[PDB]
Amino acid sequence: TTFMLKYDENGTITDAVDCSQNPLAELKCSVKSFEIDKGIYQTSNFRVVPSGDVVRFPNITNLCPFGEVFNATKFPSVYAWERKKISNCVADYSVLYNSTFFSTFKCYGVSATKLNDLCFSNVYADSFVVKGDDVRQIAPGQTGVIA
Amino acid sequence: TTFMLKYDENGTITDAVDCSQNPLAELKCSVKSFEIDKGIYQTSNFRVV
Amino acid sequence: APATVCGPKLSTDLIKNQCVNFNFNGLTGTGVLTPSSKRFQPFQQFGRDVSDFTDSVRDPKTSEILDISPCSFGGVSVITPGTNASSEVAVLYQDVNCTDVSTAIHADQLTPAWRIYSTGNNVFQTQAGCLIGAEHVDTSYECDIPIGAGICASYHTKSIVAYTMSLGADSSIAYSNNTIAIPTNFS
Amino acid sequence: ISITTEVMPVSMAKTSVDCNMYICGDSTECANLLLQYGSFCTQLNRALSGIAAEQDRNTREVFAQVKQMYKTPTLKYFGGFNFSQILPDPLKPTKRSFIEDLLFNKVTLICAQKFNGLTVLPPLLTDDMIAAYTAALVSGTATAGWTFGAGAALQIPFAMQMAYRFNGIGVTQNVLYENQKQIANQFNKAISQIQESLTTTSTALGKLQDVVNQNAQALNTLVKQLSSNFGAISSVLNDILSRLDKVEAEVQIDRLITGRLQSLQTYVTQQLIRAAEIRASANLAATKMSECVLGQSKRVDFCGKGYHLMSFPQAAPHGVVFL
Amino acid sequence: LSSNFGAISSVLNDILSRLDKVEAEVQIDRLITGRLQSLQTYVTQQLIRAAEIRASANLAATKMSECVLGQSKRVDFCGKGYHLMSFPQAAPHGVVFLHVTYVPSQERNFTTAPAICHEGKAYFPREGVFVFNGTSWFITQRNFFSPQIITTDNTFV
Amino acid sequence: ISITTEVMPVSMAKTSVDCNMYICGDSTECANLLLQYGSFCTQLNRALS
Ligand SMILES: *[C@@H]1O[C@H](CO)[C@@H](O)[C@H](O)[C@H]1NC(C)=O
Ligand SMILES: *[C@@H]1O[C@H](CO)[C@@H](O)[C@H](O)[C@H]1NC(C)=O
Ligand SMILES: *[C@@H]1O[C@H](CO)[C@@H](O)[C@H](O)[C@H]1NC(C)=O
Ligand SMILES: *[C@@H]1O[C@H](CO)[C@@H](O)[C@H](O)[C@H]1NC(C)=O
Ligand SMILES: *[C@@H]1O[C@H](CO)[C@@H](O)[C@H](O)[C@H]1NC(C)=O
Ligand SMILES: *[C@@H]1O[C@H](CO)[C@@H](O)[C@H](O)[C@H]1NC(C)=O
Ligand SMILES: *[C@@H]1O[C@H](CO)[C@@H](O)[C@H](O)[C@H]1NC(C)=O
Ligand SMILES: *[C@@H]1O[C@H](CO)[C@@H](O)[C@H](O)[C@H]1NC(C)=O
Ligand SMILES: *[C@@H]1O[C@H](CO)[C@@H](O)[C@H](O)[C@H]1NC(C)=O
Repeated sequence: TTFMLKYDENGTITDAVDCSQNPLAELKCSVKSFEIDKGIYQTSNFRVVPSGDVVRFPNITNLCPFGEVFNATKFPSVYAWERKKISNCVADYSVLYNSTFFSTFKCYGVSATKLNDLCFSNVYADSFVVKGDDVRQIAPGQTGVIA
Repeated sequence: TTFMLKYDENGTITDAVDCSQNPLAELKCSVKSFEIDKGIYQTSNFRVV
Repeated sequence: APATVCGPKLSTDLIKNQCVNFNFNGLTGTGVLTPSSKRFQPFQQFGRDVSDFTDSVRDPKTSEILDISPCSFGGVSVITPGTNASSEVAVLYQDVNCTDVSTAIHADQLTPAWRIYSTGNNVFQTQAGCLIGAEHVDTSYECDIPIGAGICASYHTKSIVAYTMSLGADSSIAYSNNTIAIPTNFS
Repeated sequence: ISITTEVMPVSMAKTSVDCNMYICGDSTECANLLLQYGSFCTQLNRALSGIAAEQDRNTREVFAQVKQMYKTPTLKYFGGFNFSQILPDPLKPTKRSFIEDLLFNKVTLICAQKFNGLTVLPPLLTDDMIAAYTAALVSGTATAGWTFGAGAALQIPFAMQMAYRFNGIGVTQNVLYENQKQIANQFNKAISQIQESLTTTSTALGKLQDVVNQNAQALNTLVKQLSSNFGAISSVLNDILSRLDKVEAEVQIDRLITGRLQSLQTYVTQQLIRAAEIRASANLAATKMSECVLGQSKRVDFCGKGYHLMSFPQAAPHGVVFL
Repeated sequence: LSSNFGAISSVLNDILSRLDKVEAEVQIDRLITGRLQSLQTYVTQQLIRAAEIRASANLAATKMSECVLGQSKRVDFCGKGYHLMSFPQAAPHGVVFLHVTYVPSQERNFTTAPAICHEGKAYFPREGVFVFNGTSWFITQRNFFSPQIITTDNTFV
Repeated sequence: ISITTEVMPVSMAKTSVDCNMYICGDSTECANLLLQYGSFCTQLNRALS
């Protein structure tokens, strides 16, 4: 609780005021005094939230679309990479993430822990095989390299 | 091109205005209206090289 | 677009109830789900009104068109008379519709959240907001503490009195074509 | 004898932005992050609550020059002078004049509360109480006039009142009763021009509408800074929370907080300057109701163009139109 | 000064004493731009209050010019009533004027009529009202009942 | 009869800073970077216009 304290010339707490006891004592912590003249004052809180809706789309509900994608055998080359569309399937991440199969996992914009919670309209997988220096080069920017 | 759109009570685009057609339509995107009273207004571009 | 990936959570039922933490497809906002008459051509499913905030959503399960109002915020203002005169109850302001307030002080939905606040007994809907501790009185004195929209609060019978203000005092002089009134004395 | 509208804005909108709801309202991790800016909420809020507190101080300085409300007289034909400006009861259901109702039209309940945290607080003097004031000022001018300004009001018949106002000009009291029918018809034609002129020409619009447009455009600037990015990932604040896990978000929300502080600190500073420009215009209208309306002004080109007989305030929205 | 502004601490010497001037340049600069924007806030608020007081000092400069030095025919500027004189008093950061007013108080009804008809053409008053008490006409100034005997030089034609 | 000069300023300079040219005029990568501050140009310009 926010809490107001009055010190003394001695330096000892003589009187205290709770901020959330009653709206008079809310005012005393707002104007920072104990003897208030008259009038009308402010504090600007409202409306904590009782319930929650988490009603999100999938009315088909398949599962694990990229269980085929990552453990696929034939990946094409760099110039002829394949974009594989994921359609109407609940993609549960962290099957992908927390078990470290990947030397370089690196998000952009989104972040991997909350990557589950939000929906996506379509996700696309661009799968191809490069050099270890080119692992860093698959990124925004980094123009002058060849990959 | 920058491009202005007027929506409806229905929520359907009734009329649109190109920003770079003529300086009247530059003004319409500047004051954000279609029926302008009178006077003198602004936009601050000049001089490509 | 209509979504593909879920990252699965169990989907609850939507409610008209004010202040719901709604989590649609990509909207982790909070507010008041309310059904609306907005048209929504089928290739659009978020509605915006004047700015950044999403105003209306078509529901992803049932394709019901509903607009979102936020949790009914505002500022709390507090009338006090003299604390030396009386520590009697500071009466308050909620700048909100009143029944959204009364049906949230009996439960715990406000978050200034005063503890010993079994008040109120009195409720207004006066344009400035809704007074809670102040008493409606039909008579009309003079503006003592300004409120908004013609009413002023005060400290009379000793409770706190809410009233529309009388402008000074009502008077009467008779126009006549013949009679003039000129003073005989001066102070 | 020609009368002239002089429109004076006295008040503006009592806007009080709910600073935490503007910057980040649905979030509570941003509101914790906003807390370490000290008092850039709650002083921002206290600054334009001081504006809203003086918009009624401006409207009490102007209109509450009279102390006691003189009621609207019934016999409104005051010696040839017609007075269609003094709020009739049966024809109009609303309690405002025919000229006032023509003024309230030539501009531009349950709560709405949009997401942006903005609001417009209602004025403490309603439009029907402002129209009640100017009913009392004209009725005091039509029936008493003079000590009405100084102390209690003293009834003077309106032909005797106007002739004393010619005598302030220097033109003698002979010149009224010699030409009283001609003076009255020049008066009654003058208001009939004012009922004709400010119906269509939009001039009494002009000075007040520039007050209302300047506030509404300063609000639309403040609202559109919510859609500003400020070097964050997105302008939407809940999208920054929902995909950056509060360790990367602290870098990207803080770019969005300091952008929305510096748009509130911009807005409140613009409103404090507009408050000074209107308090200077409310203090000028407070003297014009003190000196043109209550007394007669020897002071030239202050009230009217010509030599000043009298004036009449009319309840305009957020302003006064003197006649 | 006790505000953090996204630094480690609001105390500025604690930022120096434990961050070795290479990490501190990131954390002091968050604390500098916060304290610029609190000074730039304060000075702008004071420049607005200076205009609100210069407008109130220029109004008091005229009230000492016109209520105190001269007499003000200008109504409801100095005092409530008709203004006799005023007195300035040294108040701290201000002036308290003591506006000596007139305020005529006790009145009576009087029948009046302009231009009494005497021998053809009537006589308009030379600054009068033509008051009428019980069965006699007089002329008065209209801020104090002082009935004068009606003459030629009290009127004109 | 003495006359007295009383000097009263009535106007000042009508300065209108070309906000994009001030901040970064020769650059166009900065002008793209300036664009995400919303209306801190074109309201700055509208204020002292
Ligand atoms: C505390 O201060 C009071 C004055 O308020 C004084 O009378 C008293 O002696 C002081 N006591 C101590 C222990 O310093
Ligand atoms: C699937 O969608 C239909 C309408 O498109 C709806 O009626 C139905 O309830 C949905 N399924 C579930 C399990 O909610
Ligand atoms: C690939 O298969 C392994 C089993 O060897 C499994 O652990 C991993 O999660 C799979 N990768 C996916 C599903 O992306
Ligand atoms: C790692 O991811 C798996 C996904 O199948 C899930 O069990 C959980 O998110 C993580 N496991 C543990 C033990 O935390
Ligand atoms: C669109 O709105 C108009 C009113 O402007 C109304 O007459 C019409 O019926 C509406 N049409 C639809 C399809 O909603
Ligand atoms: C107005 O003045 C005339 C003077 O001739 C008088 O006869 C009359 O009674 C007065 N009142 C009205 C209501 O006409
Ligand atoms: C005016 O009133 C005072 C009392 O206030 C009284 O003493 C005096 O006689 C009255 N008359 C005059 C002419 O002053
Ligand atoms: C002007 O004069 C008439 C008659 O005195 C009066 O009723 C009214 O105020 C005016 N006329 C109209 C049509 O309003
Ligand atoms: C004068 O006469 C009117 C009406 O006859 C009356 O209302 C009033 O009280 C009288 N006295 C004064 C001082 O006006």
